Amino acid sequence: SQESLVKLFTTNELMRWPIVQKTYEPVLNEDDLAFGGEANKHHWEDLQKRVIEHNLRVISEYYSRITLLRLNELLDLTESQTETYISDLVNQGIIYAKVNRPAKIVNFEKPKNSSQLLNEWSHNVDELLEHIETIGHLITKEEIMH
Amino acid sequence: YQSRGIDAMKAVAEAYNNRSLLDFNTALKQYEKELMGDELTRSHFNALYDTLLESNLCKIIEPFECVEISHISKIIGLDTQQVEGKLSQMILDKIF
Amino acid sequence: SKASLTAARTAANSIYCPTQTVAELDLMSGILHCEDKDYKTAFSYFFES
Amino acid sequence: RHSNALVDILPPDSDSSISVMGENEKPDVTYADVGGLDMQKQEIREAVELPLVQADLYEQIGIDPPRGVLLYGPPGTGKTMLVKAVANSTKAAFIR
Amino acid sequence: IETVFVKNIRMLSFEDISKATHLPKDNVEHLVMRAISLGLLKGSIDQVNELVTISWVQPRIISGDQITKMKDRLVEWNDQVEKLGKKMEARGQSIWV
Amino acid sequence: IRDEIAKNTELSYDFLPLSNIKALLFFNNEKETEKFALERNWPIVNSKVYFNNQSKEKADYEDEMMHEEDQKTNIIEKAMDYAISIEN
Amino acid sequence: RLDRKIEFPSLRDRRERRLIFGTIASKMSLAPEADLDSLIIRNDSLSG
Amino acid sequence: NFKEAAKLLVDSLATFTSIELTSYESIATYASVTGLFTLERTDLKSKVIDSPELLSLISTTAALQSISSLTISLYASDYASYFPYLLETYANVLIPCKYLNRHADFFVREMRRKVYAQLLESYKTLSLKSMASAFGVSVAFLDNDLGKFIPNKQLNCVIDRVNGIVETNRPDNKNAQYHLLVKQGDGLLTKLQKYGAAVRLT
Amino acid sequence: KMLMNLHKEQWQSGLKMYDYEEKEESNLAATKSMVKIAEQYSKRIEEEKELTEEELKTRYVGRQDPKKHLSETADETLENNIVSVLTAGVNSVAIK
Ligand SMILES: Nc1ncnc2c1ncn2[C@@H]1O[C@H](COP(=O)(O)OP(=O)(O)O)[C@@H](O)[C@H]1O
Ligand SMILES: [Mg+2]
Repeated sequence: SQESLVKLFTTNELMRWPIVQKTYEPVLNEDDLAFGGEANKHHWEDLQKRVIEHNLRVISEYYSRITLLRLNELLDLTESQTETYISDLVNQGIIYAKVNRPAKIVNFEKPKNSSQLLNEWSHNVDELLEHIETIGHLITKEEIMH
Repeated sequence: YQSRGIDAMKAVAEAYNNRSLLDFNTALKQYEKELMGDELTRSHFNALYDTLLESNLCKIIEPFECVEISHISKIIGLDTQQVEGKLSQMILDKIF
Repeated sequence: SKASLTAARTAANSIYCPTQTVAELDLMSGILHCEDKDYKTAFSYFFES
Repeated sequence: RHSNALVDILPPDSDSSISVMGENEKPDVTYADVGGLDMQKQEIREAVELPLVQADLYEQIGIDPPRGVLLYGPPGTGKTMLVKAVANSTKAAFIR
Repeated sequence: IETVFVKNIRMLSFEDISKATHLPKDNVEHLVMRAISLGLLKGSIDQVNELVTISWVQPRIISGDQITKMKDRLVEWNDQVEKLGKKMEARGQSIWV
Repeated sequence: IRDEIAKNTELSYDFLPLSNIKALLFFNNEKETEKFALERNWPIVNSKVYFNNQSKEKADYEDEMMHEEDQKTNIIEKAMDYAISIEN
Repeated sequence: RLDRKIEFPSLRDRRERRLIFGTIASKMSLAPEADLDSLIIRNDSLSG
Repeated sequence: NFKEAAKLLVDSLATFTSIELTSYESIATYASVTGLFTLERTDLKSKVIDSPELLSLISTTAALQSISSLTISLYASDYASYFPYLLETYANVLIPCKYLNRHADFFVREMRRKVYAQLLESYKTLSLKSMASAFGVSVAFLDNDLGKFIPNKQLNCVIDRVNGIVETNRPDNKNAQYHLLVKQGDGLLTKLQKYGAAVRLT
Repeated sequence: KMLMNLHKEQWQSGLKMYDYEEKEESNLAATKSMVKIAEQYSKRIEEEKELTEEELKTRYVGRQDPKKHLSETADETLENNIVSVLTAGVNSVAIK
């Protein structure tokens, strides 16, 4: 019960809110004082916030630009709820996104600098070259011996 | 001592603490004459009003990029023309 | 306003001048510092007056 | 090392003593911890700090700029306190 | 992984994938996301521009024809090194003067 | 005059109805207007002209020649010629 | 030398006693049971 | 020149002698107009309007009142009363005054440009229609006034007539630094050419 | 030939354009530093018709001459920037 529950959020992966809501209601309401207390029944509402918050962090890595219309399916929340739950996350400083209020697009990516983007090209070119050097003596080795 | 401006002080103070321009806007209109009644009260309450609007405005627009000004006026609770004229004045200073 | 606020203290001998004039003199410091954006100094004068 | 000759200079470390206190061990007292004494504060601020901030201002007038500043009063008046504050906001060297 | 990689263009629209894996577009993105998690690819998903732009690949299966596609791919850029190697040599009259 | 307006009208339009090209370059048959179009290598497909198509092929003609490559002057060439004046 | 000569009060008006008692409130929020104003009266010679 | 005359005039408001010199009322009014010409709207309010030796006289003639009403309303971003106050300033400051009846045209050009400059850095793709109703002017005059300055590039802005949209394309970017740097480095080059060649012949 | 050696990293460092963060910094720093000594180059030559080479350097403080230093700075940043644009353009055109 514990095993399945935990691994979902440990690993970076998309797991929809309605699958958690349905499945894990009968499993976890049995144990008291986290989901089956009377003061902790209303911690099922706080299960909802965490799954979708997880969903948004995973999506942040994996997308870099997404429409808002797609994103409502990904979280299963409506348009109004999606925009609002992103905007608070910018205040707690977990993400940086730019949120377009007419229901347009939401971009979880960063303003960049000319320099930074070409640092990656600096690395791809070096590493590519590195490979050409290693390859060159491995070819000779297999040439003589085989 | 008791005046209508003693009533003003408590209304305004509570409004500024809330961050509510709605409570503020109402208070400024009903207690307009108490502000006319003294120069010092008058100068500082409008510098308090301008700054209250500014401060609350940055939060709405904090994600940035294509935010409706209909969305803005909702939160703010004031007419569109009032909000748009603030928006032009502040862009000019260049503070966003 | 400052130039002649200072001149007031110098031409008086403290606040040993009639208690009423001191009210009026404290009130006037009160306005001036409030405009300079010192509101601890403005509040303190205004209470005395 | 192998044969003495002069090749480089260093920052001064000797023949002038250490009696400084830095900005890395500066007092935690500031003008904000200063409660009372607000009339006299302005004159100290003008006497110490302003030549630093606006030297040009002195020149314009062509006034010989201020020099020593006696602070005085009976004890417990807060003199040491005031000058702790001067040391943070001067943004410059300090010798006590 | 096979369809984008086998091409010399490294960035590919979701549509071509959709008829290939006999799945609609909604599952395309989910397939792509699952790979990244599993540490089989690293890259991005864009449902704005509708692109998958991959940038790291885990080793492909060996087959003669995969070999052939690698060997042909080096040809393309072998030309550039060789032609440039003549231009730079000739040019410069103060190479050690 | 007819050959001169074709030159002007590459930059002006991206496509035109076959009745519009007809009015502009002055012709009394549509056999003349399309003959004139296919001289300027513009497909007459969809019943619209496509001026951009000739522009592509003029650019390729230029790239094959070695008169266009050094006019551009590449950045490897500019630096090396820059370097040898100094060391001269 | 010796240009600026700064005087301090040390008996203190009520105005200046209040300010240094006011340092307590700035420093940390205080109880409605507390009254600072009680302390300003009883003083007669009390510096900071 | 007006640029320098802003400095000069405000500093003669500090200390003035009226014996064998113009009225004070004149200096105060002149001082306001010069402020407009030299300064941007942001620094209008700090350096001319708040000067305390312009607010000791306040206003005491028609000419100071018309100019004072204009200056503030331009910073305040009420352009409703602005175009009406332009009419007043024409009437009372340009024509009676001898020195300003000589830049009676130059004033009109300047102050239309100046208004247009405040909106167009603070607005992008706005209607002509929206702008006319605000201004209190007709639409037809507005189309024509903006096109005076577009060809000289003091707006750097272009106007869709088709939908009434007024576009904004202002430089302020990397390209802007590039244009300034090249105008200087082109002038340096021309100088190096002529001077070098001269020294070489002799 | 043995004593000297030929390095295998001689060919790798030729074909690598260094990080661009360090390059914005390089150009920015260098061009700014030459303003401080450009100004002093004028003051040196206000007169030059005066006799004795040491003399020129003693009047206006031309010690470790601003002509020699400023030129040197111009030749040495210039050598690096030509080589850097060269390496960058080589890699992009070569590899793909
Ligand atoms: N204006 C003030 N605000 C707060 N505390 C003050 C003030 N003036 C003095 N004090 C207090 O008095 C203490 C002792 O004063 P100090 O500056 O050492 O005095 P003096 O040199 O006048 O004998 C300070 O550490 C501070 O706690
Ligand atoms: Mg002491």
